Amino acid sequence: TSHCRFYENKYPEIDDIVMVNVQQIAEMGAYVKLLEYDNIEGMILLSELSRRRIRSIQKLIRVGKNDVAVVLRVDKEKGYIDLSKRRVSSEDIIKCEEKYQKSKTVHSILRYCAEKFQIPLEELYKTIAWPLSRKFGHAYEAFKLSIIDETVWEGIEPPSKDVLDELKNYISKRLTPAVKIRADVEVSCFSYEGIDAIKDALKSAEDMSTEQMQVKVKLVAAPLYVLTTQALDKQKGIEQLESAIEKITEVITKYGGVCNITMPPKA
Amino acid sequence: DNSQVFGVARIFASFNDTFVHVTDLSGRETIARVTGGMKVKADRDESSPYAAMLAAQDVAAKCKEVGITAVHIKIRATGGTRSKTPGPGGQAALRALARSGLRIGRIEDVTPVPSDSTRKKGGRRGRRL
Amino acid sequence: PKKRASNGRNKKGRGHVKPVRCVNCSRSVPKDKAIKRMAIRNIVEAAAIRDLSEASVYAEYALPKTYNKLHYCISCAIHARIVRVRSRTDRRIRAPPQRPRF
Amino acid sequence: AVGKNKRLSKRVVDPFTRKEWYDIKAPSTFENRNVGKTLVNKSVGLKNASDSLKGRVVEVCLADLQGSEDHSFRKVKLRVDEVQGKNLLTNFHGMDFTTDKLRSMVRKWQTLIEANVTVKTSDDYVLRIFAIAFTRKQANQVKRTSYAQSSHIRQIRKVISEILTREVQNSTLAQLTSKLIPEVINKEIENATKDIFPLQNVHIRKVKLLKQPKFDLGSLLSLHG
Amino acid sequence: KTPVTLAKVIKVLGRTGSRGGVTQVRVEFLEDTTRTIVRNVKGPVREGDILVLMESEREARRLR
RNA sequence: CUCUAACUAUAAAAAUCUCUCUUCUC
Ligand SMILES: [Mg+2]
Ligand SMILES: [Mg+2]
Ligand SMILES: [Mg+2]
Ligand SMILES: [Mg+2]
Ligand SMILES: [Zn+2]
Repeated sequence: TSHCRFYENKYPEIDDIVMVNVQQIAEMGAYVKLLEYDNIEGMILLSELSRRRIRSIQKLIRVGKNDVAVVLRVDKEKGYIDLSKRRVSSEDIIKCEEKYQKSKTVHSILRYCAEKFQIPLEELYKTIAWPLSRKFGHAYEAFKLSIIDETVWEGIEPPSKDVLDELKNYISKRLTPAVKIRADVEVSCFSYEGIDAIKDALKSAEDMSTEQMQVKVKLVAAPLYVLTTQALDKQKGIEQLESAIEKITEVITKYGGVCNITMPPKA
Repeated sequence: DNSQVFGVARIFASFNDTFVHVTDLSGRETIARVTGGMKVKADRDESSPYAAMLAAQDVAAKCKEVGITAVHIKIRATGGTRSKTPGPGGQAALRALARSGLRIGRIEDVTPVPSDSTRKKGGRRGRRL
Repeated sequence: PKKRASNGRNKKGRGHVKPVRCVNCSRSVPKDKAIKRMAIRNIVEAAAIRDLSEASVYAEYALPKTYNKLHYCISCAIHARIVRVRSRTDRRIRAPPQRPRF
Repeated sequence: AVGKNKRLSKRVVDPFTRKEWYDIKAPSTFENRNVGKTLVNKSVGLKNASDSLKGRVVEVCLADLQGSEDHSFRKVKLRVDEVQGKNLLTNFHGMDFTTDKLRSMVRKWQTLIEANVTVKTSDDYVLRIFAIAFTRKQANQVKRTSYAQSSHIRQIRKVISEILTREVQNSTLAQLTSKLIPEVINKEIENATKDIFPLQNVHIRKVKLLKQPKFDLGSLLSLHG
Repeated sequence: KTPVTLAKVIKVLGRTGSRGGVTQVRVEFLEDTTRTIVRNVKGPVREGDILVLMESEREARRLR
């Protein structure tokens, strides 16, 4: 029971960019289904099909696959779509490819949710997806902040709480990303004692490791020491590793040696 | 003189993507620049007469909205060094502006004709389509 | 073999003539081998005069005409049907096509 | 209709409810002093509109200005000079033909003569004027062309230059326009040239205003009520 | 705004088109006896039929 | 045996080609 379109209104809009699964081709193109809005079909017309000249009709369509699309005039009376494929900007295709995949994942999760709860998708998107899209602009960003922050479900009225529990479990299992921020610090020392200073630096860099983020400067060479961190929020590893670099500098400036940075902390 | 507040439509009709652009008598104040490529999708048909009717009808609607009732016409080809000949579409735009309510008078052509200068683009042997 | 006794140029006693660009393909051609048509037309087509006639201020307006010559390279003149590929004994007839309507 | 890239490198309003209307007045020289309307952005201090209006020029046919149709091919450009509030004046800025009449006169088998001259008015209005004449086929001519000699052309150009210089240097530009509208200089040129060569369709063209002394408030007031 | 108009053909202006399967005719509107317009037609017509035009003023020309 | 008025509006791409040449006298 797959239904319940991705965005606010059932019908396409003015100059909107979508994507289409194609099934059938009669004479003037293909009146074929959508999977960005409900499940309605639309005309792709041959004069407005491809950039090159239309040499073949079978190759460029690829029945049963995903394709770019733009709607010109929406038949907001009965459910018809006039649709285009040629006039989508090269930068526009890829950004819609995002929007489309963005929309698809939320449905992929809430499908599993409905099929396991046998509640029609319409009610689930009504109760959950639409308030999330209203609050955060995208249900995908709402899901990501749900992984981080629990307060995303406050102000929402699920049809049942077990839906929330299983959705949270499935999102923590499937939508799990902890980005590895890594850096390299070059020891350019020529000084008196360097290995004791390095041990002190490693201890002072490793005792700082928190419960959630643990920093281990691993060895791959003498000058080049590698700093690996698991940034849970993609914004704390930077400050951790900057503090680490400051502490390395505090170490090196007085024993006699010198060190330099080769790569700073990067995601 | 029954208070026909006047305008100048100034259709510029090229061999592609004609223009309709109604402005005041001095020409300083624009009203509904809206053009030929505004309302057609092919980008090949921008010169087509249908583009002319569509552009003309919407600019006439804006003309009634603002208040202009009577219009003088400045028909202009590309002119200059290019082809001196009015665009295929613009004539249809003239017809539409005649039709849709607007009163018309004082038809003029203002195609810029040069006095033989600015060597025309194309080389000696010219376009060799 | 000399195709045309008049050499197909119409210069005949001038040395050299200034060139003029073709109107379609912009090929420069001597201003005499520069097949040329008086494109005189009413600014509005006769098919649409009536709409103008009964929906216009200035009762009995002039309805002016637009004037311009057209200069073609002979390639365009032949392809765009301005000039036909006539027969031999019919080449030496220079009178225009019998005043199209009279 | 789309195919956009929007290389940009909604606070929308109704830009025409925020606008005023103003009247146009022609000088006392012509018959119908009223010209028409003009839309203007609303006059606010710090860019008062009356600053913007002074300098506007409007191209108007002489047929409307005179009612008659024989002035159809003429064309006068009037410059906005004085603003009175909801109503503004105009002074003469230039004269010209409709291109279509010019082309209708320009025919084959009759050479055209042009006379160009820069002349200073009686008051200060530094002008440039042009004159166009065509040889006239005689009343009995079987000769298929009506060409004029080069010497005849030189003499005719000199005559027309002298007549134009006289007419402009006589009177002020207000009186000059009052001479222009009856096109009396045309009959004068034909008078002084009909002995040399017939010269059909003599016409004074492209009266171009180049310089103006300061403002001349009083005369402008005299030209409008 | 459904201006479905009717025009009785008053004269047939030959047959055009690369296929040759289209016919251009002069049609005079059933109402407004004044106006006539030239338009294309697909399928056989003879002097007196009533073309059902959605659109009125799109006067097409000879077609290649 | 009296005369000089009409008019429109197309172009994408297409390379190459192995033989075998043979009488007119009544
Ligand atoms: Mg070719
Ligand atoms: Mg010699
Ligand atoms: Mg020739
Ligand atoms: Mg090979
Ligand atoms: Zn050419």
